[PDB]
Amino acid sequence: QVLRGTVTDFPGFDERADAETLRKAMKGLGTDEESILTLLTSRSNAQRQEISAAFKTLFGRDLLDDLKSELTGKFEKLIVALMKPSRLYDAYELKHALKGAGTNEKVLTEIIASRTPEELRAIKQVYEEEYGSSLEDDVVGDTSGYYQRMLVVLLQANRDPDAGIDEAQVEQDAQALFQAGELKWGTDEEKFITIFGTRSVSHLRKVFDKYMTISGFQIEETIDRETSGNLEQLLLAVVKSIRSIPAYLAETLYYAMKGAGTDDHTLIRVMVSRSEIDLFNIRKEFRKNFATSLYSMIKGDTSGDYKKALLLLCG
Repeated sequence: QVLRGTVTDFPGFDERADAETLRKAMKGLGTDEESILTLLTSRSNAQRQEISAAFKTLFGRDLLDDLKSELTGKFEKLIVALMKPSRLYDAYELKHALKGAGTNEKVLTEIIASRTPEELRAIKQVYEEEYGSSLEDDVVGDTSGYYQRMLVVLLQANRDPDAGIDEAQVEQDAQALFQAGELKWGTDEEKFITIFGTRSVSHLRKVFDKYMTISGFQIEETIDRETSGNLEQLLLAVVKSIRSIPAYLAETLYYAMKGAGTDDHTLIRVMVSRSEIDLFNIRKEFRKNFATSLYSMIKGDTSGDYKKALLLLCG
């Protein structure tokens, strides 16, 4: 439960040597995707900006625009995602997800339910400086129903602080979620949105335990994962994130590689955003709840330079 990633700062880092290497890998009608992914995955996101700054000082060109020119396919999407500054990454995926009626609710649910309060505050600020409107206004405008209000509650980042576990508030909270669960989460939705949204993590931990001592079900067992709307998919993600954020994103990666096709966008988004936060913890929860290494599944579900960089980011 000590959070650590798989990509740290490259020791003995030279911004100008790395910038010259990337230019050599691209100048002249030729290819060198190996030299690109070898250097990019081995450098921290902060170092990847220092190289991008030295690349412009040395040659007066935009490193990202040149990489976009020389690469294509899923390998291009992974490289440009590795290039986006970590401070701007989450706000960039949300802005690209709020696309009107074609909004990707999976991206909104994944980021908003799995990010800490201190991370959400930085996203909201960054969103307003890079883009015109605010994140909350863009969410309200492109979503509706109690799924909208559930996101707006979480976007406030005003969850109760972890305090002394009131054993008397636990039984009442667990009894309230039971009645709403027995009505398929369709009766007075405002009541449990406040509980899932504002109660502290340690409290809702013990509330979820008292759920299994009251009913025979776990909280997740009363919500189907496949036949599920936006709200119930958000309850599932908030519950799993309250239990363990590394374990939730681990199951997010697992189902991105099972289906008629591999969700390469979710695969890229989850591994890039968490590469320096908790990817090492995500890998261990993967080996636990799925009886296989994340390295094993990526190798068997991806091809080419796109796969080689993913494996290097994994470990």
